[PDB]
Amino acid sequence: DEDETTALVCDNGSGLVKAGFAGDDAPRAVFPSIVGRPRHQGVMVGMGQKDSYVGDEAQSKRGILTLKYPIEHGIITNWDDMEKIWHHTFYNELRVAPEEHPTLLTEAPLNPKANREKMTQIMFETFNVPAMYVAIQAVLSLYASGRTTGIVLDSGDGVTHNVPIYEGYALPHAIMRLDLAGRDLTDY
Amino acid sequence: MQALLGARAKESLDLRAHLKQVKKEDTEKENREVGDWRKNIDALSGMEGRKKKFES
Repeated sequence: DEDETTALVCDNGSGLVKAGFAGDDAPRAVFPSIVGRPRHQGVMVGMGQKDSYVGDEAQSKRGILTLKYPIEHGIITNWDDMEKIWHHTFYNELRVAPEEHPTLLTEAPLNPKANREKMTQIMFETFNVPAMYVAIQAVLSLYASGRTTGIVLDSGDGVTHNVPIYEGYALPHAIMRLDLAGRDLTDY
Repeated sequence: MQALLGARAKESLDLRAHLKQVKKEDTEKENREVGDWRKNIDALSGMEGRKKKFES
């Protein structure tokens, strides 16, 4: 539904997925990083009912669903559910088919390599995106905040990476990764 | 008997005066680099809102 072949941006956290197009100041829509599945035996015939629900569908029908998060502490392990979320996100609600738009994804610098590799593989092989770029949260946070220099303490849902940047340069020896995030605060 | 002390004290003064006059002539002839500059500031008092950049 867009009138320009801008890049797409999709911030796939362990909590929620914020997505929209590049050049804007906000995601156009926010979806949970969830694929839901029924935990009950169907009783009635001709009720429709999906084998799995995606994003906002998973929360909307959650009364009888178990809701799973494909991403654990920032890393995707269930790529199949990620593909479902992305297809819904890009084609049904954001109305941007990746085939016609380059796509940028986000991740902690110490997020294990499989995350950036699998996300890149899926956008190129199941979505046919013309181009890809996996960006680092510390970089992204300083740009959003109007800084080139500072400490990015991302107290997000998954893992906190705590990464210092000076004059645009990484200072990797000073990174303190902490296994504490919003999901644990909720559990407490 | 005093002719030489006069001449010797004078030779010392003429040389010292020469050497000092040479460094004084340049000291007095040009003096801008030996001074200072305003070194002003920005303040941004006209910053009534956000900028056109995606970063603002």
